[PDB]
Amino acid sequence: SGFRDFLLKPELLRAIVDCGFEHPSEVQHECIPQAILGMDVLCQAKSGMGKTAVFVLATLQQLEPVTGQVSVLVMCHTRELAFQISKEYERFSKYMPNVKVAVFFGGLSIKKDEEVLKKNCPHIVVGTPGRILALARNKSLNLKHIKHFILDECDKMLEQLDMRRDVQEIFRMTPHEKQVMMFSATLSKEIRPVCRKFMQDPMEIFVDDETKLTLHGLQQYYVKLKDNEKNRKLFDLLDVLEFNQVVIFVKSVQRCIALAQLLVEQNFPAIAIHRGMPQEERLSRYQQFKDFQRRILVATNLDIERVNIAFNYDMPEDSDTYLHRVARAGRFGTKGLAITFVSDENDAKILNDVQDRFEVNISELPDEIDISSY
Ligand SMILES: Nc1ncnc2c1ncn2[C@@H]1O[C@H](COP(=O)(O)OP(=O)(O)O)[C@@H](O)[C@H]1O
Ligand SMILES: [Mg+2]
Repeated sequence: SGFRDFLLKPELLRAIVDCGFEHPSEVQHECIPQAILGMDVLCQAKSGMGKTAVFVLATLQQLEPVTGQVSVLVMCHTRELAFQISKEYERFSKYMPNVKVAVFFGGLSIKKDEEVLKKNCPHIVVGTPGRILALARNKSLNLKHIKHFILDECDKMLEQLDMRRDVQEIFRMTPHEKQVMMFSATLSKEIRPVCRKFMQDPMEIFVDDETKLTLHGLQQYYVKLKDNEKNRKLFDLLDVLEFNQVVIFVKSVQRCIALAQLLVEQNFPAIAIHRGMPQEERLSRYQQFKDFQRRILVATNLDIERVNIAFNYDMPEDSDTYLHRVARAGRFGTKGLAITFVSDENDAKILNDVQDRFEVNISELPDEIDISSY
């Protein structure tokens, strides 16, 4: 891996291979060396660019565990986010059993958080601004030993007056000499001042959007149908079209699991991957699809792309999702096939925006006296 040029603890580099990371992203090359040396950093980059990994590895790397002491403080604006970063820490500390983690957010009893803090104080704390605040004031949470204060999606978090006020108070109960890092999708609607408050001459860093996905060199067609007609059409298209591997996109986690099932009952080498499945599992099944073990993939979400045909079993939420689902442009340079299903005017509207945004055309799927293989 290219993470070696980062010289991380071996126990850490191991977790990096199990997570399927082969190479670091631009923001990882851009923000990781400074994060590890203990500098205050302001790493800004468009979503999905690879930011969380940066503070997770960097802290796991500097972290020097002390029983009964919390050394890392991570905050998120939504509990859905904290929960995931908590899992992120878990996945990278896999070979560091001595390192402990815990998340605290509202929606749960504050008495359970205190139970964790008393029975098995963690070294890393993740959570929302208000609950943390409560624990710190309860006195259950002692923040006088924090050495790493990280704010994720600071824009969003700080663009909320009440929460912004909690982040500042928390910040004040923490030591003065410490590493502070912020990560944001935007440069924010004038959030730099609040930022010049937490960081002593921090390093501003900006990584431009990497790889503008394009709909060029892609054959795109639609197939008008009823929802009760889709399965037969899908299956008939799997007997006619030629491929090596295919991805299919379904809305709900349920539809996703019921389709791959049905595909298996008809002897199609299909495996599924939905939004509910935990990461460690998504990579297990993604491996059987990259390994070419299986031929069809039924995803709810979504490198090399040995896939020749991409399906939108049911229309994608909007123009962008379509572009981020279909557009073949990960690594190897080639073409592709995109067939989309439509069952109402809602789907129609979405496909029409696709034709307008990207000035492209999408005709009905054909097959006259020929086929379509070129
Ligand atoms: N170097 C890498 N190689 C492959 N996948 C990566 C790498 N870094 C991160 N990822 C994965 O890609 C996704 C994006 O990272 P994330 O930190 O959530 O992005 P951001 O917070 O910048 O939106 C995650 O699902 C993560 O597991
Ligand atoms: Mg992030």
